[PDB]
Amino acid sequence: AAQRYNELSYKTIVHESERLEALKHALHCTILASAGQQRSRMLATLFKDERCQQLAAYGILEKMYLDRIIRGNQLQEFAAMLMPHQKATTADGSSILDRAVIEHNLLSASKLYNNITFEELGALLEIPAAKAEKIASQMITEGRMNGFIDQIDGIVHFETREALPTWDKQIQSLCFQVNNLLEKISQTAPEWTAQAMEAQMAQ
Amino acid sequence: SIDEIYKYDKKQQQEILAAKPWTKDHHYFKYCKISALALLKMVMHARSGGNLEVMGLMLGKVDGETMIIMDSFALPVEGTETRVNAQAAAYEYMAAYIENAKQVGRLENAIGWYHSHPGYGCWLSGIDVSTQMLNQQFQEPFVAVVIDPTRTISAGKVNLGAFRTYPKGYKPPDEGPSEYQTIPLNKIEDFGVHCKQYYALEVSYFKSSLDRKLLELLWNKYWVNTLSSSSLLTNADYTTGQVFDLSEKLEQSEAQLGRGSFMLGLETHDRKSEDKLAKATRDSCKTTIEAIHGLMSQVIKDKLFNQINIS
Amino acid sequence: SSNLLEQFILLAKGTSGSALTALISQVLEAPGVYVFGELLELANVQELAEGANAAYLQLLNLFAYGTYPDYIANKESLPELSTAQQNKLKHLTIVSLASRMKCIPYSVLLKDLEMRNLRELEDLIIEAVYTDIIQGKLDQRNQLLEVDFCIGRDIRKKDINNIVKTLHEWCDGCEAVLLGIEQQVLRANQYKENHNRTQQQVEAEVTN
Amino acid sequence: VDEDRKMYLQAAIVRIMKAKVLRHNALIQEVISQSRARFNPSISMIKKCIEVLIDKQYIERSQASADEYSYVA
Amino acid sequence: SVMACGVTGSVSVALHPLVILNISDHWIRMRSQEGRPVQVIGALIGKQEGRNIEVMNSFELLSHTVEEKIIIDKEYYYTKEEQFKQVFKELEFLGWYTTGGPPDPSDIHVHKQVCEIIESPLFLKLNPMTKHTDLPVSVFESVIDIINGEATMLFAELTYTLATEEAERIGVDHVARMTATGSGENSTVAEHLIAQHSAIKMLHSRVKLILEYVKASEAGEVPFNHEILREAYALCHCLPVLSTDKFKTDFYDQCNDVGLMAYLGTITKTCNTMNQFVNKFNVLYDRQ
Amino acid sequence: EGEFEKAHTDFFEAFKNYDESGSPRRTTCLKYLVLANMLMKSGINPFDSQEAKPYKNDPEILAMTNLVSAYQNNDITEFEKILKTNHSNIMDDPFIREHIEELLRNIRTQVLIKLIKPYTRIHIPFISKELNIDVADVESLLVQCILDNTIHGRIDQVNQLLELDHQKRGGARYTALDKWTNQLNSLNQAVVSKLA
Repeated sequence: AAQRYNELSYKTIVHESERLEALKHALHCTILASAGQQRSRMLATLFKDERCQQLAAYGILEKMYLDRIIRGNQLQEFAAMLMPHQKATTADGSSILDRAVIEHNLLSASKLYNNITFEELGALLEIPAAKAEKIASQMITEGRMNGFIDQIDGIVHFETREALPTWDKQIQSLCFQVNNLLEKISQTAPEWTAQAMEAQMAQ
Repeated sequence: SIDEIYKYDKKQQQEILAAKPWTKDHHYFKYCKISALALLKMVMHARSGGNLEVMGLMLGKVDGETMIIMDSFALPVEGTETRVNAQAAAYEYMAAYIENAKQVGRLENAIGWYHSHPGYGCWLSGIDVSTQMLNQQFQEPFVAVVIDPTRTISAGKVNLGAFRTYPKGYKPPDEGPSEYQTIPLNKIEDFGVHCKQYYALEVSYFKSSLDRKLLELLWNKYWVNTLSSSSLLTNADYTTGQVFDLSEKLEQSEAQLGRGSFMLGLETHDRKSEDKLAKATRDSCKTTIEAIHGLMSQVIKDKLFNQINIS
Repeated sequence: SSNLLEQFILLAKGTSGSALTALISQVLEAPGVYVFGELLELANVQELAEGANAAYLQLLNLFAYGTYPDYIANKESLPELSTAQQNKLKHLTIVSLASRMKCIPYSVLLKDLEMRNLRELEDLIIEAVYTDIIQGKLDQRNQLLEVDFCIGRDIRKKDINNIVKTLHEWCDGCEAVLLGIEQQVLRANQYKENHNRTQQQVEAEVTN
Repeated sequence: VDEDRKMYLQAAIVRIMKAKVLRHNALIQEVISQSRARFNPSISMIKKCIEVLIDKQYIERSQASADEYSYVA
Repeated sequence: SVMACGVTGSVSVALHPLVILNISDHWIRMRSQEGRPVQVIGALIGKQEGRNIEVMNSFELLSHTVEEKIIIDKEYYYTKEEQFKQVFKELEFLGWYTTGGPPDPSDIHVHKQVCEIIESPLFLKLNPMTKHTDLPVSVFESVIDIINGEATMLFAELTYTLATEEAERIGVDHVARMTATGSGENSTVAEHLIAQHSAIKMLHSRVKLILEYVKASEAGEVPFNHEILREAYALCHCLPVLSTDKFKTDFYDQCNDVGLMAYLGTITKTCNTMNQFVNKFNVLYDRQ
Repeated sequence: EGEFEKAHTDFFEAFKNYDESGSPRRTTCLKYLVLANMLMKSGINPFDSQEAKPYKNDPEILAMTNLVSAYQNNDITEFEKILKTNHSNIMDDPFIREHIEELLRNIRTQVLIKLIKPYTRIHIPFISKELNIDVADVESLLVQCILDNTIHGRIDQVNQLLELDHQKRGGARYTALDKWTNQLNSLNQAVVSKLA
């Protein structure tokens, strides 16, 4: 449903007002979804769409992108924007982020390192360890990831995320901060930059 | 010289093409000089394939035992490690290119082909040698070139060999060894037979003012990422594969030496399974050199960064 | 921040005294501030020192050179903080601990921050990481914080010598590493040279 | 059927030309090779189809080449 | 020249050396054959990502002179545009280059024709008559500027940068060095380690510029600052890059594997000379 | 026999002709067809192929459709609800009735293999409770499953745990070095023994 609404909002033979209601509607179907790539990835797409800033769910949107915790006042309002059939619940159904942010963060994390505990992963995605463990398992099972779990020492080992690459990538980070420092030095005072370069050519 | 090399001479090629010395000897050539252009274009095109094979063409000339590679251009053709004489599909695009090239003022004839073997080394396969052997009859002059665009980033050394192969039923000499970049488990066999059929040629260069430098300066920042190659995990699959195959060869060696080659007033002559340990020792070296090369990427980090601590 | 700093200096330079006193209380409250260099160095703030608003610079000092344990210690002499000001100092204690040890255990963090539990403590480091002023990850297995990255605020101009010493140790060993590799490459080369020599030498005599 | 053969012939030409440049004789033979199972097309028919294809701009002739066509998208 | 001489525009261009070696080579060929030096005008391709431009590659175009004006042939370009786009479609058309000394009207005439392909093309000009040691390529964009109330196409100059492509760089190393093999074949250790060597040498040079800056801000000659010192302070503190109990064993586990691997190879090598020694000995001292 | 697949195709092939003649046999044949399709494990099609389009609406055949949907999703709670609710239409026919115990085991066995994956320590009373049977039949299922290797791991019966296996690392490097290491011993013995 979310895809369909989103596509309508991108058409130019769709009336103006209705493009935005449709975007509003897309956001709401995207927020209710479960398991997989789409809920945080559509939130990011939606955030880049400048039209969401005319919406009242803009708050939830900006707060999710900037990774700011959600509170009671905002759930009450969102629940009220919902059409009656869309008040669809698991007996507590709400706005809960999770399916791209777990999945997207696991994909960003494979590019960041080697292997990790559940405690750290649960604490980082702000969910219980079991939910992470459940979605990680699903992702390994669907072959969109691979790994094995050590539940004796409470650690999942992944085809990349949090270990020997962390060491390698920290060397890269440190050396990039060195480059950054060289850029900042060139910006404030180019005089010392030229002068101190000639000091290397003397040695 | 430096400028004499840059000009092309149509007449020098006309004499050479009439004379046709290569019919006498196909091991004739010995040096290469490849343009800075030829090389950069060849690496970038190879890299655009990914880890998937691509072919391009080279324009050049020959002068004595030197081959000269003036320019190169890419082809959008698929058939490097499957289709025998993949180049044919490319012919229409080549005919266009040479015609377009002549009119701006580049008149130099096609010297040969380039392809690439990504993540398995610089060597010619069964498809490649078979396509070259037709080209040395028909296409002349025609030379094979191989480059790897992933291996190269780690080592910092350009692996580029321009080769030529010998025609069928030609006895190789004692010219064995070359650069050691590991092969996968089933590709090991294929190298083993083909290597003596060809030779690599040594390479020179020259330089001036738009492409080189964005790269040279960028390396001044960039240098950190090449030391975090960390091969041992990236191509973990290579070690297990070669070592299980090396074991099968030692079983072959135990029998070969053990029973002996059956011979009655005949003594072994050149073969790719003649003196099994002598072959085998070298296969151990291509797997060992890569492994320790992996250790050396690790050793550098450990000494340079980690020993500093906080004083 | 970025933008907000460029506004505040101009405003400080613009006014005097009674407004400057006010501005200190606002800078510390204002979000995205996890720097407190630039305003201190201006002449304008400096006048309030040695008077009845001296305590405001003395606190600003305490944030700049010091931390949460240095604060509590003279809690009486300095005027109050609000929740945003305290939470900013508490994140700013983690950067300091990170200056000494790369990995800092919970019992150290816990004492210094004077926090009620582990979960309240672990919430503060996740909030920092989203704003990206500190980068780092929690290890609940060994009970450490392992920091990826951290940034100063830390003027600390007496202690600066340490930073020069470490930069200097980083220097001297470099050359010790280069003479290093230069040696090995020549030793590889020396071996191949002799090996080529001996074989060619031996082969000739077979002919006789 | 006659009209139908033209379309199939055309489909064959585009299909073959997609799989880039071919000489006229080669193209025709392939059309026959492909179409053999269904029926043997008349040579005259093929040529007409090729021209139609060019107008449709499915395939173009090489600028300087004796009977050569390139697949143009 | 003929130039507006305005403020630097909204795009940046980055500059770097082999392609002009391609141009020079042609120029030498052409000069020898005709009997006079002949310029070439050509296209640029590269990329743009944002407002910043990386000029990655180039190719020569065909041209003719009728009057004192240059006309680039369109039919030629459109044929070469369809072949090149098949292989490189990631890259796109930036503009052109020409040859000569300071800016002149005959460049502005040709730049209007290029405006037909893309509405905003870049202009680039190389003097191979340069008496100067700095890089003698200068980059321009065209601005439409009003002078004496009449709108005139006038050029504005851009500054440059250096950028990516490690895959390409390793070839620029080989190209640059032009070194020959010694007595052997060149060693495996030698060939492997060069990047590693040069990498250390970059860190020597990186430490040096930061260090002399920090001292300068204390000493005088650079003033005191907070933004740069807080960051340098922080840069020191991160070292050493892990010390955890978790890292140590996994680091050694890989070191230990490559320690056995090496041992099993040095024995295989020794076995070979043993089989060779035993073969030659039995023939000579015994009867085998 | 065990050749569930040969049954499916013969009943499927038969149904078309049974449509032409018609009733009553179409109703009974349809039970034989659904039964057979389940046992193959799995490639289910008693309903994306062709067999009964207006007749399926009658509640008699209806049970079967629902029962098959519960088998394909492999959900225990629905299967057992149908067996109880529409008791007569499945239970009265003796052929189908015979396999039913096996079908129950089949669902529980697939459900177990899905479940197992988030853990590396899972308790036997926890899985018995989840499957809806006592500890002893689950214990007996596990033993047979490890030997068939449709569950990976071993049991700790002095603490009631499954030490599932995810204790893998590499191994592939370490075994190839062992094969390499054994040939070098035989090779040294061989070469040195050639001397005199």
